[PDB]
Amino acid sequence: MIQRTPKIQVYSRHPAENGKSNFLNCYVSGFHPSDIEVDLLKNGERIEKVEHSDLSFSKDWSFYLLYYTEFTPTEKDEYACRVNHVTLSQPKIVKWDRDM
Amino acid sequence: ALGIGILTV
Amino acid sequence: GSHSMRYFFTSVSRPGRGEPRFIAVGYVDDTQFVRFDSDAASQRMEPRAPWIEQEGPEYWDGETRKVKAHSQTHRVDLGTLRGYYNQSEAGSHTVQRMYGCDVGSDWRFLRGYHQYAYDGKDYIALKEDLRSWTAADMAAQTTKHKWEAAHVAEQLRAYLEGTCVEWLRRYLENGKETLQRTDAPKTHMTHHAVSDHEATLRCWALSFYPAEITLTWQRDGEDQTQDTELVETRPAGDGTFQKWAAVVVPSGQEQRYTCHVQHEGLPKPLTLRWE
Ligand code: NA
Repeated sequence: MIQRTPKIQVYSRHPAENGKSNFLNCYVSGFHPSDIEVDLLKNGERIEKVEHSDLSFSKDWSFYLLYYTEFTPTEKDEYACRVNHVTLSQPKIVKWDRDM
Repeated sequence: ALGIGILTV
Repeated sequence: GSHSMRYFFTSVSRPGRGEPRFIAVGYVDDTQFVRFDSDAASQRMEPRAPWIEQEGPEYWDGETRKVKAHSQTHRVDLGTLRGYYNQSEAGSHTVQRMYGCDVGSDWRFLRGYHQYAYDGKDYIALKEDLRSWTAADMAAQTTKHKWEAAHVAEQLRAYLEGTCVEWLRRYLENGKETLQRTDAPKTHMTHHAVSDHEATLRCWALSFYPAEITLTWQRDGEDQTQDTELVETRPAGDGTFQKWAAVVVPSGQEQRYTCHVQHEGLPKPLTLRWE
């Protein structure tokens, strides 16, 4: 059976400025089948306040979802998105890098 | 709005 | 100037864990406006854009009725497809359907589509004439014969060329603020050393709508396709999109590299430079 790996991107809605409210996004796209676990992490811990978009797919049938939460960046706090899917042999963690 | 005419395969 | 309405449906079986999961979403262009989730409490088609909220109770009742009918058909499909492919119940399987219409700048019908996939692969689709079918393998030929004998294409064509276009126009007018806008990308490039001899150059486009955009790198005017990392266009979550493309270059060569941005919101394509 076809399986396609999620492409994971972690980023903020607006350019990050410490002490200023923003949104943290984890976008996963290009995957198949649709069963996927996605968590946003703060300092390695799962964030509970997390919403996601409704499951949809692209022209090649691969799925996409956006997971998101309001957040206020600081110097010290580290953010990440943890993703598991049948194509991944262990959960994959992608760290938020604000200097891209 | 949605269609009608959607039949089983 | 051009526009589309598309509906996307996904049904997934879950062996011994009850009924299949069914999710339907509707978009105008890159803006979602409705959803239905079979697992949710409401059991209603629900609004997901401000401008659809004004539709009255008849719209929501009828859309809920229709989406539940679609749900039931896909439920039956998952059993039929397992029989067509001689598959067991040890595993989960996925049906997807997508359909809709495109119009040009003048809001006149361009083309229609109605496509079905099973386990991530094309299964059957209406051809561009909306009068015939493309069946991807032998099981889909069985569906083709049945859908020809039942005159399915004629019903679909009437919708895609007529009804679909009429609702799209209605939505475009009611949601004009959101839907008939164009937000040009705000662009810049970033530079970061990866060592004493190489740097990553990343070309950014932010805050744009609609999502369609092209970002490319050139070196002395020559395209750098095979050396470019291009990420998938991603939602900002506010109704706009972002995208970047990067190349890793020898330090000192930055001035040879240019980023090129094309978007319908730009009066002219942009070239960004390091000099
Ligand atoms: Na896994």
